Formats: sequence, C-alpha cells, structure tokens
Amino acid sequence: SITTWEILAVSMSDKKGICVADPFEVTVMQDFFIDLRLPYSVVRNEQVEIRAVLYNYRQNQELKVRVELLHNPAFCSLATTKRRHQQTVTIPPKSSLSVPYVIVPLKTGLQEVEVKAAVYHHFISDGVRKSLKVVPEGIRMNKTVAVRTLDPERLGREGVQKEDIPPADLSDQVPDTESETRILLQGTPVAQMTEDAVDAERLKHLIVTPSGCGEQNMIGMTPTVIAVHYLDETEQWEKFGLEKRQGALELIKKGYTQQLAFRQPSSAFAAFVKRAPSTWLTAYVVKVF
Amino acid sequence: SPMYSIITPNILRLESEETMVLEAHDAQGDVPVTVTVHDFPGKKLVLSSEKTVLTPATNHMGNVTFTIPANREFKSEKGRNKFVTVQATFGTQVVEKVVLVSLQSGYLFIQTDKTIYTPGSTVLYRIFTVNHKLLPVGRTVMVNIENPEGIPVKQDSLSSQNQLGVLPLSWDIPELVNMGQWKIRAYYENSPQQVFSTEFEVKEYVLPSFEVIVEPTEKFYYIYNEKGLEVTITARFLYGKKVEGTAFVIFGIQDGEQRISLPESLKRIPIEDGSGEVVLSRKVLLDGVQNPRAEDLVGKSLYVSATVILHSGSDMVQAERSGIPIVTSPYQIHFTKTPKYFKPGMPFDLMVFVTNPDGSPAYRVPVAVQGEDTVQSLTQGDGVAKLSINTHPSQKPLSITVRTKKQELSEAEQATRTMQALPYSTVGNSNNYLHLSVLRTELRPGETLNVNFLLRMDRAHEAKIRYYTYLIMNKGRLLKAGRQVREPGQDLVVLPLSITTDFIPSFRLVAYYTLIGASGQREVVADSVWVDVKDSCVGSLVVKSGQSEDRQPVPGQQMTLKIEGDHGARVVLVAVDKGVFVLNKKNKLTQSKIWDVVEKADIGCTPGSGKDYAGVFSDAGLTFTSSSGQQTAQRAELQCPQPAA
Amino acid sequence: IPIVTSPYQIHFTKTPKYFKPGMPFDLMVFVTNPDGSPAYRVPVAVQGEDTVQSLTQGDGVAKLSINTHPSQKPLSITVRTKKQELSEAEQATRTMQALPYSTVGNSNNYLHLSVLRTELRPGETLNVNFLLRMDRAHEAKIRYYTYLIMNKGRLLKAGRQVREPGQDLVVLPLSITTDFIPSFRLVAYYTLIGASGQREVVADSVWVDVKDSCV
Amino acid sequence: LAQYQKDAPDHQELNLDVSLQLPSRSSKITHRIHWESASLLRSEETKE
Ligand SMILES: *[C@@H]1O[C@H](CO)[C@@H](O[C@@H]2O[C@H](CO)[C@@H](O)[C@H](O)[C@H]2NC(C)=O)[C@H](O)[C@H]1NC(C)=O
Ligand SMILES: *[C@@H]1O[C@H](CO)[C@@H](O[C@@H]2O[C@H](CO)[C@@H](O)[C@H](O)[C@H]2NC(C)=O)[C@H](O)[C@H]1NC(C)=O
Ligand SMILES: *[C@@H]1O[C@H](CO)[C@@H](O[C@@H]2O[C@H](CO)[C@@H](O)[C@H](O)[C@H]2NC(C)=O)[C@H](O)[C@H]1NC(C)=O
Repeated sequence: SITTWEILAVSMSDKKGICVADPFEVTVMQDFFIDLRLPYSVVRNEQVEIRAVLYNYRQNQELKVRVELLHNPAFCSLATTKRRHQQTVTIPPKSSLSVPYVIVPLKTGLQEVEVKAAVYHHFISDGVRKSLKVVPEGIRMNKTVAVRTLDPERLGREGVQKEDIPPADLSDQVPDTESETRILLQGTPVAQMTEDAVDAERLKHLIVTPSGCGEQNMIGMTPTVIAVHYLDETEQWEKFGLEKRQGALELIKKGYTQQLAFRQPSSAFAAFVKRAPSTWLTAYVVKVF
Repeated sequence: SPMYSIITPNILRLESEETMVLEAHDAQGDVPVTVTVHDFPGKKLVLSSEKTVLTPATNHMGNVTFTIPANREFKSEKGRNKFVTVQATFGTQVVEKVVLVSLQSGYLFIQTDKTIYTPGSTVLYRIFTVNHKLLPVGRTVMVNIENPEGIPVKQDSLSSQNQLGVLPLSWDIPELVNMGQWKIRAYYENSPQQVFSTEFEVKEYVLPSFEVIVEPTEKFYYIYNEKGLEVTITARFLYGKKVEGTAFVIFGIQDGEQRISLPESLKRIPIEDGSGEVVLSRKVLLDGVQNPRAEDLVGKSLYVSATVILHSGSDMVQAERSGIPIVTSPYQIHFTKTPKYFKPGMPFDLMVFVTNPDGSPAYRVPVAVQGEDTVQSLTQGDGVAKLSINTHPSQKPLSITVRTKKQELSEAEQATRTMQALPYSTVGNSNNYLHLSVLRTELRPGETLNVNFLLRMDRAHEAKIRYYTYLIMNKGRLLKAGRQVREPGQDLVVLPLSITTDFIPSFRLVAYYTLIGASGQREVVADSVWVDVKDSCVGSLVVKSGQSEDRQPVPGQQMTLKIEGDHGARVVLVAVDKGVFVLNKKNKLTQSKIWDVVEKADIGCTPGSGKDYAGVFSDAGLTFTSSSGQQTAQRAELQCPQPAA
Repeated sequence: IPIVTSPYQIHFTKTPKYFKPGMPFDLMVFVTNPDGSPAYRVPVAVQGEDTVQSLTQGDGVAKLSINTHPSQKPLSITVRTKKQELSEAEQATRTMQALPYSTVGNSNNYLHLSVLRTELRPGETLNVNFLLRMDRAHEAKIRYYTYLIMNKGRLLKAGRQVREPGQDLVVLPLSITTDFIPSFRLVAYYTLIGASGQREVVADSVWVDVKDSCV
Repeated sequence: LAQYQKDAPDHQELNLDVSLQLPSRSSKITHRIHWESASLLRSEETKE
C-alpha cells in the first residue's frame, strides 16, 4: 500500500511503568503507480464502473502509459484471452489521470480483479490486484421470532416449565445465505419490601456512660450496647459519625469491666455483692452479653 | 507527656501498597510501636504484621508499609461504603482511627489495531494491566464486548501473571452484524465495580487516498466581528502531496446536543495548491437565525461540514470541524489552581489558569488584579499566571478579581473572573501561622525545587518550634516524608527537593509543626500547596528510522526500524494506515490521556491550604490522629465535593 | 585540550562571599567543563551530608542553600560533585570561606533578599522577597523597604514596597523586560531610629542574570 | 428494628435453572439466574 503509515508503540517496564511513545510516521511511495478504487461491495450481474487512478509525479516529464485490464473468468468485459482491453493514455507532469472501465460481476463471493500498466521509453510499471465482495440482491432483515415470560412456578405448575421456539418461516430468505438465531435471556430484578429505618438524628443521645451499682451499671450500659448494633445493621455511621463507634467501644468495654465487679462467686449478679443474687438481673446480663 | 501521631491517606485501596507514617512529638527515649489492622465494623482481624521503634536518633520517625488483600469476604459488598480501622500501639498508649476504603485495585488500558472495522474482518486488541503505580500487575481480568444497544456477545477471563501485564487477544467480526458503535468493557476480578471501557466503530467502508483539514483562523467566533468566521481549507494526499479539486462547505449552529443547519451558508470553492478558503459573514449568520439579537448567540457553538471531491472525480472525503464557540472574550480565566484559603496578615499567592475558549491553554496573555493596575503578569507555557497580594489581618473574606490586559483588544473582549477567599482559622485565634512558598515553573525530572518554610508566632514560643514535619502526596499515596530541623531565630528555612519520575504528574506538599502554647494547650498548624509536573513518560521510548537516506521507501522494501528505550522493557507495536484515522481519529490512546485518568482518580480536592490544620490534610487527602486528641475531619465519600460553578 | 584529573572545573566566581548569621544563605556555584564551557546535569553536593545535592542547570550554575546559625564565625564552604560511576578521585571540588554580615554596632538587625534562580526571559514576572530580621520591639518602625535597580552602569528602576506590622516577609512582583538584559543588581534598604535614639541604616543587594537574546 | 434489618426481607428469590436443547444437540446450554445475575444479559448465537 502506498500511504503514510502511523506506527504506534507502547512500552511496558517493570521499573519504569507503561509508556506510550509518540506515533512514528513512515511514508511509502512510488513515483508512478495505480490506485484501483473499488466499492466495498457490488450487486451480482449488474454493470458497474470501476475507477483506476494513475499518478505521475515528475516535475517536467509527461508519460505515455500503456494501461491494461486483464481477463477475468468472474467478470465480463472486453478483455478476453485472445482480445485484451488495453488503452494508451498520457499523464501530464505533477498530475493524476483516471481511466474508467466497465465490468459485470458473474458469481458471488470475494472475487478477484487485476489491472496492469506500463509506460513507454521508461521501464517503470505497476500492477494492482484487489478483491471486492459480489453481493446478491436483497437486504438485511432483523425480525423477531417470539418474546415471552418465563415463570416455572406460574407456568407449567409445580416449579417446572417447558416451552418450544418454532423456527422462523421467512419465505423471503435469499437462497444459500447465512441466517442467525439470536437468543437472549434476562432476569427480572425485584426489589423493595423494606420499610424505612430511623434516621439516627435523635438517636445520638443514647451514648450513656455506665455507672453506679450492678443494676445501675446495666442501666447505663443498656442503651449504648444496642445502639451500636442497630447502627451497624442500618449502616448509618456515615450520618452518625465514624469516630463515635470507637468511643462507644470504650464505654461498652468499660461497662463490661465494671459489671464483673458485682459478680457473685457462684457466677450470679446483684446490685451489691452483699445483696442476695437476682435471678432476673442474672438473666438480663446474659441477654445483654 | 509526648504526643504520638499516625499519618495515613484519606482512602485506602485494595491490592496495593499503602504507606503508614508513625511519629512521636517531643518524645524522650525509645518507644516501641506495634501495628495492627482490624475490620470495621466488628473484629475478625485482617492484618497483624509489622512493628517499629520510634527513636530520638531518627527524630521519633518511622515509616512502615502494609497491603490490603482481597478475598470473597472483602469483595462481598460492592455497592455501598465499607471501612477498615487501623490501630497503632505506641508503647502502652494506643492510637486508632477509622479509614475509608476504595474498592478500586488498579487501571486497565485497551488498545486496538484500528479505530473502525469492516464486517467479516479481524479485531486485534491488547490489554495492559497495571496497578495504581502504573507498574505491570498480574491479575485476572474480565473482558466483554457489547453490541450498539449493550448486548454482550463475547466474553473472556484470563490471568496476565507471568506475561508482564500484557494480554494479547483477538476476535473475528461476523458478516451478520449491526453497524454502529461497539464497546469493549473490562474490569479486574477483585474489583468488579470499577469498569473500564473503550469504543470502536463498525462500518462498510473503503479507505480514502487523501485527507481534508478544515482550519479556522481562530478556534472561536467573536460576535461583533464584521468580517465573520474565516475557515481555511487544507487538503493533501495520504503520502503528503497537494490535492487539486473542488469543495462544498456548509455551516451550522450547535445548541447543546441539538444541531441546527444553516442552508444558505453553503459555498462552492475550488481547492488549488492543496488549500482553499471560505468565509461565513456576520450578516449571513444573523440572516440564518430568526433571532436578530446578537447577545443570544453568545454561549452557543458553531460547526463546519466540508465535502471535497478530486478533479479526477474518483474519490471523496467528508471532514468536520465543530464546537467553535460564540463568545464575547477570546480567553477564559480560572482560579482552579488558586487556593481558596488565605493566611490573614501574610502574603498570599495567586495561580490563575487562563485558557482559550475551546479549553486549550492560552500563551503569554497579560492578566492583572482588578485592585491596583500595577500588578500584572504574563501567563506561562501551561496557561498559569503568577500573582500575589499583601494581605491585611482581616478575618473577613477577601474578594479577588483578575482581568486580562491584552493590548488592542477592547474591554468587552477582556476575560475576567471573580471569587472570594476564606481566612485561615488558628487554634483559639492564636494568630500563629505557617506559610509555604514555592517556585512556579514547568518542573522536569532532574531539577531541584527549593521549598520555603516561613514561621509566624510570638517569639515566646519560637524557641519551642525545633522542627517541621513534611510529607509528599502523589497519585493517592505517600511518596516521601520527613523532618526539617530548625534552630532558634531561623523563622525561614529552605529545603531543596529533587524531582524524579515518581512525582509525575502532580504532587502535594504538606507540612506542619506542633507545640504546647496559649495557656498550656496543644496546637497544630499546617499548610499545603499543590504542584504540577510536566507530562512525560516515566522512562523514554523513541521510534525512528534506521536508515539515514533513501527518502520515501518503496512498497515492500526492507527498512530498519530503530527503537531506543529503557533496558528490560517489553515493547508492543502496531502500524496503521493514516487513512483509518482520517475516517476516525477518536479514542486514540496517548500518554497524556493516561496521566489524565490518573488525575481523575486523585483523592485530593484542593490546590493546598485550608480552613485549619485539619482542613489542610483533609483537602490534601490525608488522615491525621494523635494521642492528645487532635485529628482530621471525618470523610465518608470517595468523590470530591462539587464546586458551585 | 586540557590534561586534568577531573572532567569538571568548579568556580565560586558567581557565588556571594558574605552570609547572614542566623539566616538562610544561597550559593550560586559555577561548574564548567575543562575548556570553559558550562557543564550540564552534573550533581554537586555540600561537604556536609551527602543527601544535599543538586543538578547543574542549563547555564552551568548549580543551586544550593544552607540555613546558617547565628554564628558570628566565618563559615567554611566546600562543594563537591557526586556524579555516578565516576570515582571520588575524579570528582572536582572547590573550597572557600564566607564572611558574616556586620550590622550597625552589631545590633543584630538584618535585611535578607532571596530571588529565584532560573533562565530568566524578558516578558515573565519575578517575585522578589524581602525579609526583615530584628527584635520585634522595633519591628513596628519598619513600614517600607526602598529598592533600586542597577543595569549597565545606570539606575533603571526604583520604588518603595510598603510593609505592615507583623509581616516580616513581603513579596514584590517584578516584570522582566528587554531593558534588564544582560544582568542587573537589586539593592534594598530600610531605616529607623533605635537604641537610645540613634539612626540605623541596614542594606542588602543581590545579582541577577538574564538569558542571552536581542533587545 | 435491627432484626427487621440485618437479614432484611427482600423481594428477590431467584433460583432459576434454565437449559436449552439445541438442534445440533452435542450439548445442552444451561445457565443459572441468581441475585448477582438478576439483570445480567445472556446471549447466544447460532449460524442457522
Ligand atoms: C435492525 O437492526 C438495527 C441496526 O441495524 C437496529 O435498529 C437500530 O436501533 C438503534 C437504537 O439503538 C438506532 O440508533 C438505529 O438507527 C437503528 N437502526 C435502523 C433503524 O436501521 C435493530 O436491531 C433493528 N431495527 C429495525 C428497525 O429493524
Ligand atoms: C521508609 O523506610 C524505608 C526502609 O525500607 C526507606 O527505604 C530506604 O531509604 C534509605 C534512605 O532513603 C535508602 O538508602 C535505602 O536504600 C532504602 N531501602 C531500600 C531497601 O532501598 C525509606 O526511605 C523510608 N521512607 C521515609 C519517607 O522515611
Ligand atoms: C522617574 O520619573 C519618570 C518621569 O519621566 C517616570 O517615568 C514615567 O513612569 C510612569 C509610570 O507610571 C509612566 O506612565 C510614564 O510614561 C513615564 N514617563 C515617561 C516620560 O514615559 C519613572 O517611572 C520614574 N521612576 C524611575 C525609577 O525612573
């Protein structure tokens, strides 16, 4: 290909990381050459015009060129094995010349086209061999076969569901052409069923320092213990304050320390060690702990 | 008693190295320090490693490191915020602080052989897998290819381990395909919420043989210009020779996302000597719109569409220039690089960012402060101008207004911007400040930078300040930190800082001192400033020709490609015809766009300074916590608070 | 073609010879190739501590600075290159000794000038920093500095820079034009009546270089 | 209220096992639809 190539390079270093280099340009060129500019695709069995462009970049020399379209068993034109379809043209210096040709595609597929040209009195020549798609008449259709809801609990009954997809009838399909069946599945996102939680605006007051007797210590420890657990599951520490959980951990840990001071030697609890053990208070601490 | 201190970033990242800075202030003798990282909430224990001893020989300093792993337990919650709390034990006095966690694990870059493809053709693509340090990482990547409406058609899962962070892959486009925009989306296995993407186009095309360039004389339109918009046409073949042909050019107006076309602005000009020129007059514009007001045209944008055909009639290229603004001012002034917090009674620096209307930096435009015409300065190469004021001890916010003084241009054409700065608040209004001042230049690795530290306090406490504590934030982690000692009477000290490739693309320098002042109260004063580094590669990769002669090689000819680069690096290559980029040059990856994505992931939100010492660190992206009780402000959001604009 | 042991030659010709006791002092070190051409990107260091280094700029000047103690004793200055791979014997070095600034009657009232060190082109602005050093009992009497610009043997520019109480450091933006070529000196001074009613005048100066170009 | 949350009731109960019997029938394409794939797209292509 005669063009300017842009070379992109990226380097990967374990010590100097990734690096994208400046694009590097390489200009490939020939003084005289041809450019056969085909359409991307052509319809089968319809005459079309092709455009071959011949470039001459001499600064003071016009060139007499013999240009020839070669024979092709897949395309019909004046070019036959006995009779070649050749023309003699002249290209002025620092100019370009286009030589049109007429052809007819005869068979489908990515078929081959070749052209050659040679100048007189200089032995400088060029040839272009390219391929383009021969497409039969028709057009793309993306019709939908079926769209249905799947629900094995509701359809089929007792948790089992079976269903068929009939093939598309498509009587207008072009003979011997590809046809894809695109299958897509997507589940149904079901949310909600959740009520709002307390916004923790007026809950900032439940941070209480435990103090007093054993039952009094449990009274002060009661609201602080459940509040951290509530804010954890409601993940409302963003509004409440992340620093306040660490402070509450100190108070809860402090309450656990003071509570063990009123423990009876039989693992019982009361307001004082002198007071008879309280069965209710013993169960309350177990619920709290 | 001495005060212990722990310094860590605002946000911690999974699967990446995290710097941990430990210091003790005014300490006596050695103090052992043990390190432990816990989960939050609850206690399951995620890391128990690392310990150190703060030594008076080291000025009670010690930097330690750790890495946050990723498992099924960490990766459970994907949509909401979760946190982990590191606890630091200074001898028997423990200090602990809750820290934000980011679920991001690195970066993903995707390269394709072309920007636009044909049905029935092959797509070659390579993915570079790097962490947050831009070094090759070995992790499992999940890649997906989606159709124009977002249907995944092909998906991959592979590890880049032992492949030097490069995943070369390929895929074939079927002939049965819907042409349009197609997107490749990828994400790491341990960070499924951080998704990267890049787009390519599918079309039935043939490459043209020449390029069409549409060049406005100015990348904007001034409304009261009598002549109107001048657009120069430039066309040449892909191999670099001049094009001869005829062009049809049309103009239009873009309002938001909706485009309106001006039918009568059409012109037909021949293209000669590989160039052309067309002018859209002001009268035609006013005739195109139904609104005779010229004030309503301000803020809207223009676009140009050109259709060029060779005089051989065998080829045709359509080129477009769009987004040309209709404004009253050829410039746009911004305080984006200027701190919003000043120090009362101390000089304050102004870093003004002046740009062209499109968004490109303006070069050598003289701007001045609205107050007093004597203070002017010309913008540097990166579009930044240096201005400074001599602040009074006013505790009231100070309004700052900057206005360009470019010659010949009228006052209506002069850009201007207005803001209002906020005063620094000291501890108990003690009026004891710290001032940072630093040179403003395009900083290249290999140069030294002098950081200037100015101390402000009554000399009864100046003897108590024996050191400064400084740290460097770069790319969301602590790069360097240390102490700068100070002797009595030396209020100003200078620290030369050497710039290396690690400081690219930008870094923040924070510094602070501490003492017990007032009536026996711990005081912490801080200051910060954000610095820019010139965009470049960490290493240096250069591609050039091996041959020194035989210009314009012949097709198929052997030539030598010469590649100069750092030793030990792996290089990937791709050579494409420039005609593909003339059809579509979008999504082209470059080193500058890489540094652009890094800056967009920064956790710092302010060009330095702050309302107080806590705001200095919190704006820079740091968390501070001491045994005394002083600590940084709580932050629970990954993003930066949005300016009012 | 010189026959030397060191690929470099260090000179203090562009370095000031007088430091301010108890005040930072800047060192402008001129490092050259043996022929006389400026050396590029050679790391030189202070004799004290190998960590304090700096690479030479484009014009063959290296920027170093120290934080002097209030020592009235002369300060020994030694600069030595730390270029890698080359042995220590190949590293050039130079030694000098600076002298302390003497105030009026050793009153310990100083003026300090500090200026950026880069290749300065006309059309850019330069921030001049004025630092006052004295006991704050007399700081309220210094309300301004008086500066002048010497260029090519004549006074180019002069003016006042006001100062408020408590603001020992002030910044003056100076725009560089083609008239400052090739180099200029900035002198500054303040004045007051101190001690028991005695006139005191303290001064300071600094030399600045400009990049070669036409007017 | 904490026990209401914590294991907060939700509408999703996805446990779908979906399988296809292909005309080639060399194998049966089978997928699972749970909560993490609730709105996940699954696409397949045949050339006939
Ligand atoms: C057939 O295929 C086309 C694509 O070739 C699809 O319709 C496209 O839908 C997008 C919206 O996402 C539009 O932007 C395109 O303009 C549509 N293309 C058309 C209308 O040709 C879709 O898959 C099918 N559309 C029809 C109309 O059959
Ligand atoms: C944190 O500690 C590490 C110790 O691993 C320091 O790394 C060393 O730094 C010294 C001096 O800068 C170098 O001479 C060593 O070569 C480094 N170690 C290695 C293995 O190369 C690091 O500098 C410290 N950082 C801070 C900010 O204190
Ligand atoms: C000395 O006096 C001259 C008076 O000629 C001053 O020059 C003028 O400076 C002002 C600045 O505001 C300009 O607007 C005038 O145009 C200048 N005069 C002329 C004739 O051009 C000069 O500034 C004074 N100071 C110095 C240091 O020269």
